[PDB]
Amino acid sequence: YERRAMELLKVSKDKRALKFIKKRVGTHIRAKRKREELSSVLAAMRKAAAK
Amino acid sequence: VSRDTLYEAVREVLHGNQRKRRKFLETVELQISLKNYDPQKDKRFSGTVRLKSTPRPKFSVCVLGDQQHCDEAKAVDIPHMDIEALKKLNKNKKLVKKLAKKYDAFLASESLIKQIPRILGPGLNKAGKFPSLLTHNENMVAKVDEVKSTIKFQMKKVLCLAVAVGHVKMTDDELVYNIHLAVNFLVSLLKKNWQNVRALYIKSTM
RNA sequence: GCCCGGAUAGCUCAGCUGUAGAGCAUCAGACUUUUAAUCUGAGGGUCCAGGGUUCAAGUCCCUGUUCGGGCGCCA
RNA sequence: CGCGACCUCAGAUCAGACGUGGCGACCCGCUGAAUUUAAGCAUAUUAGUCAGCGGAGGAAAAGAAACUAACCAGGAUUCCCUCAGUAACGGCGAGUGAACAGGGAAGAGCCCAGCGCCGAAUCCCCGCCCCGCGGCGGGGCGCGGGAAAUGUGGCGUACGGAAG
RNA sequence: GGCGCGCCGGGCCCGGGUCUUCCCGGAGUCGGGUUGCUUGGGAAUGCAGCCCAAAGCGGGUGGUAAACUCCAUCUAAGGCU
RNA sequence: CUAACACGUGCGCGAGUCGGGGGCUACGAAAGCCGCCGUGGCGCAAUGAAGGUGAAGGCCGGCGGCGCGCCGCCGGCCGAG
RNA sequence: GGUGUUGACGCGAUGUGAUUUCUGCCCAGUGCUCUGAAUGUCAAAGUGAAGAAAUUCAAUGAAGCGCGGGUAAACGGCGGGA
RNA sequence: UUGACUCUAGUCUGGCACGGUGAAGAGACAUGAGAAGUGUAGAAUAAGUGGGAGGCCGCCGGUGAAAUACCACUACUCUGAUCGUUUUUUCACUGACCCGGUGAGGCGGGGGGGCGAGCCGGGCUCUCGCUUCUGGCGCCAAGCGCCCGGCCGGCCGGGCGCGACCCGCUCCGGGGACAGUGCCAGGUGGGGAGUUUGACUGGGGCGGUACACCUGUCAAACGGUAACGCAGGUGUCCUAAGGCGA
Ligand SMILES: [Mg+2]
Ligand SMILES: [Mg+2]
Ligand SMILES: [Mg+2]
Ligand SMILES: [Mg+2]
Ligand SMILES: [Mg+2]
Ligand SMILES: [Mg+2]
Ligand SMILES: [Mg+2]
Ligand SMILES: [Mg+2]
Ligand SMILES: [Mg+2]
Ligand SMILES: [Mg+2]
Ligand SMILES: [Mg+2]
Ligand SMILES: [Mg+2]
Ligand SMILES: [Mg+2]
Ligand SMILES: [Mg+2]
Ligand SMILES: [Mg+2]
Ligand SMILES: [Mg+2]
Ligand SMILES: [Mg+2]
Ligand SMILES: [Mg+2]
Ligand SMILES: [Mg+2]
Ligand SMILES: [Mg+2]
Ligand SMILES: [Mg+2]
Ligand SMILES: [Mg+2]
Ligand SMILES: [Mg+2]
Ligand SMILES: [Mg+2]
Ligand SMILES: [Mg+2]
Ligand SMILES: [Mg+2]
Ligand SMILES: [Mg+2]
Ligand SMILES: [Mg+2]
Ligand SMILES: [Mg+2]
Ligand SMILES: [Mg+2]
Ligand SMILES: [Mg+2]
Repeated sequence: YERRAMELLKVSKDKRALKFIKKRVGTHIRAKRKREELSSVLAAMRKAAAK
Repeated sequence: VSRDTLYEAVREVLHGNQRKRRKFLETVELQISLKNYDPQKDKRFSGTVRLKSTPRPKFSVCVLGDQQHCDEAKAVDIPHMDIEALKKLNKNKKLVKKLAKKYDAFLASESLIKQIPRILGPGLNKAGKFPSLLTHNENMVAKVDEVKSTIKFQMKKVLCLAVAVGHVKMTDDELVYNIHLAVNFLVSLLKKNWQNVRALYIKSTM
């Protein structure tokens, strides 16, 4: 579910991404935290793929 | 945003002085891309950045002033253009737009923005060219320096922004402090916070 | 009510920065026995009202009526 | 092919131990109805009750906050008075129905795993000698056998803690 | 039998305050959805099955569901008395 | 017979009342005592769904205010149908 | 697990009751069965949008019902007035 | 008992999990690359924002325009193709899972041998591997080769390998990511359960409503007064058939 969420953040449909994590994890606070953590991981991957 | 990555970006531009060995006066800029902010919808943002380095420094000024400005503006070598000069400026809308092509930004006294909207308020608001007001502190000393580098984040219909901060010869922690203030002011100015951006790009001019 | 779709000359329809087009109609001229039909041409819109972006928009977006279409009510 | 380590897995009338079953007034876990009430009855009520089943002790269970509060804050559990037949549930009908706070009975706190650091510094079992032995323990001796690095013992546990 | 005294042997060679440097936590569990039972617990008090199934300035509670935001209070998913 | 309620009646105290739960000192598991054991129940205050609010007034003097003889407020007096 | 130490000349469920002579008509009703492709109807989950979220809204669309055949040794039924 | 009410084991169907491995087909995308960005004026095919004055040996000014011009890295849209993410359809694989057989007895490759085809003693492709006139018997090794042991070449007594080919990862087959189970959801469900099945009444039942109301009577000159007494009526209708005035 994390890989499909990272892929939705890669395509950047963030609202359906957030609804996906909150349906498959639970509380909306936890969903905001996991979306922000996956965006940080995906940003680290973008920096590593840059250089 | 992390700050050691901004340290990485500023080390790569100071040693990407290698990358060009630039041949003009040298400056850089930062660029902003944003995710799903629909430009034709509401909440359109246009805010000025209060910044404490003047990253332009070759900044082109002429002022529009009343008296008390004559001797001090000619002592500090700044064009004081009074109302009869403004009459000569107002008799043609062709040359007055080409001196704004010469001169980068303006600033005007307290009562002369009652005489600029005669016909020429709508005449030369056709550049995005606000003349900024002075005060009754009556000092353009350091106020020209702090009204320059009040940088306009503007929402127009293209979904990209590019703001000139950084010449590569200032000191590095103060320039990343400039980028710090600018980006958190933009994140505050937006409809929503730091999630609203795509990617911030601080690559050089050339 | 609600996304939804529309308003363009008397009547129907095309059309991202202007001579608003095509037809049906009305007006006048020629043929005619005569506008009965033919044919020639015109005139004829404050692009539904307003606001906004834009270099200006009838077109793009909001706001408000107005009507078209099923769901909501009811039995 | 054989020999040997380990890992899984058997077999023993092997050496030493242990559980079974009973009573069940009080206790703990699960299961668990219907007569009855609602003037009928189906939700509810009877009722987490009778029956059933498992398991203990001299008491059991509980228990040292992922608490109560919203105040000038209290401070494990259990039991009593009270909160109260109140807040609350209920064909909002019949009926059901807690808790906090206060006063009392009593009063007691602690320990691992992890984080670590100490030459596994730890434990079990056999043999011999001394002592005591109707709760098989203390001391020494063993080039005696095992367990344990897939982690024992010492310090250390949220009230912080360790080292210098 | 207990409270008392003495002797022999064994075990332990232990503490407190200040400063500095470090270190710190229990997962198919929490939580969410659904179903069933139960509770006074009412947009679900507790319990369980199935599915989804985490995080670490986190997580739970804060008696009306939900979002934003201050606070308050504890530290679950290990154990003894 | 136990519990609950209502009313009448006797008894003590009376805006208070009650120690029933706890404690201290043969019949006696009685009896007495506590009072900084009145925590608490009931009563002394009602009304509202709730936020909440929460049970006489007048006369005298000074300052139509005008087409608050009323008086807004201050000092005195009567003072509880 | 029975049928089953069985396999359609068997197992299982029905009606009628030897033989002889026959077994007429009706699928409209209620059943049962056969096919899934028109408008239909249709749950949970999954999908798309709006919204801060709870939530709301839309499309999708399983069986079964509808719709369309077959069947009376299936339950049953088989005229009236001049 | 059923066409009663409320449910129920069972059964049908869908979803989720167990639940994998490929390959094609249809796609949505992402990423990389490659070309398009002609209202009008302006030498101009200016899509857009921002930076910028000599890169290389066009420009900065000035011209028209709203908006400019080396450069760079951006952000938009569109068009053909490559790659990796997901959905879906079909065809396969075995490894979870299911079924059968047995005393789990020769499975799959490979080597060796013989019978048929044809090219010049040769190899490839394919097949085969020893039992069919008879109500017989069939095991517990013959033969071969190599070692070794006791006694005096002879005796007596052993062991090993071929005979009975070698190597391997499921015992063979048959299904297979569906059957099936676990949990939901909808259908069906007198097979089974629990319950109900008004009242009045010249007995109940069928009838009727005298069960809620209205007028005249009964009603005995206040009011009240009964029966399944009498004769009738109602579960509406009215934007005026309401309210004024003439
Ligand atoms: Mg033994
Ligand atoms: Mg026992
Ligand atoms: Mg009853
Ligand atoms: Mg009764
Ligand atoms: Mg009864
Ligand atoms: Mg109950
Ligand atoms: Mg109860
Ligand atoms: Mg019992
Ligand atoms: Mg005992
Ligand atoms: Mg205990
Ligand atoms: Mg604790
Ligand atoms: Mg307590
Ligand atoms: Mg009371
Ligand atoms: Mg009721
Ligand atoms: Mg308490
Ligand atoms: Mg005490
Ligand atoms: Mg340890
Ligand atoms: Mg139960
Ligand atoms: Mg209950
Ligand atoms: Mg809050
Ligand atoms: Mg613990
Ligand atoms: Mg605990
Ligand atoms: Mg009395
Ligand atoms: Mg028959
Ligand atoms: Mg039929
Ligand atoms: Mg029925
Ligand atoms: Mg049935
Ligand atoms: Mg029945
Ligand atoms: Mg009756
Ligand atoms: Mg009378
Ligand atoms: Mg009338």
